[PDB]
Amino acid sequence: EIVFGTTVGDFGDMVKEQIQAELEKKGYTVKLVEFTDYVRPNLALAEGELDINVFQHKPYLDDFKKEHNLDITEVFQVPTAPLGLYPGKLKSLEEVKDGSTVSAPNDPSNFARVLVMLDELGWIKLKDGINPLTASKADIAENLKNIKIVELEAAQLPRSRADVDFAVVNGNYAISSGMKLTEALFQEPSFAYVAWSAVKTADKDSQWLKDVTEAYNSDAFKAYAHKRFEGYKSPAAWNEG
Repeated sequence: EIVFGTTVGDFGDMVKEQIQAELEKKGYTVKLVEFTDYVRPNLALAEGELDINVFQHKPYLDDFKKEHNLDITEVFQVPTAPLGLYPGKLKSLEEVKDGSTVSAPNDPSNFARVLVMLDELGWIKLKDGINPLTASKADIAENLKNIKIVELEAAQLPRSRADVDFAVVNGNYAISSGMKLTEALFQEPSFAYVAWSAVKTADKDSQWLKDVTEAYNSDAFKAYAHKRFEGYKSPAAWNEG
């Protein structure tokens, strides 16, 4: 038996709908433990109550295992609900004007991700040599297109598209509000916040983990993810697949 821990939602659905049967074909059984918060999964992993968890991105994992002194590590990436720039009052990227408004989530990590995206688009230029994970308005070296960024609560972003020219919406709120991820005009190119699986470090070279990694990178899983999770950001190793 391989004991998976996930949050309730997409990451558990991957286990239940595709990964479980794939690993059954390889001699294993899969036991899914669902968690409703983000603190317990790594602790349960570290105490040996889980063999692997799939819920978090690497910035979160790094901070968590540092602060709790856990001997755990990321293993592989999984398809992840993406941060996207969606149409607002304007309907395409080249309609952007000097002074165009962009709504964005106001929590510091998501806001930093928005700034990095706008820098990739060429609408702003961030200072050089900064930590992209903590980018803030102070780090804008040149506002190329004089964009006005309207900071709102993440949950409010789906309703802002009448108020601003473009809206940056988190994948989770895009999904829960009925938006299609494929509607985004521009999806976050960075992989810095794609979700990873995690294990105890002592287990990182184990045979069962090689088989789990294979299952999460198999052709069957890829086709499943392309149908079930259209628009999600794929693991880098899939080559945009």
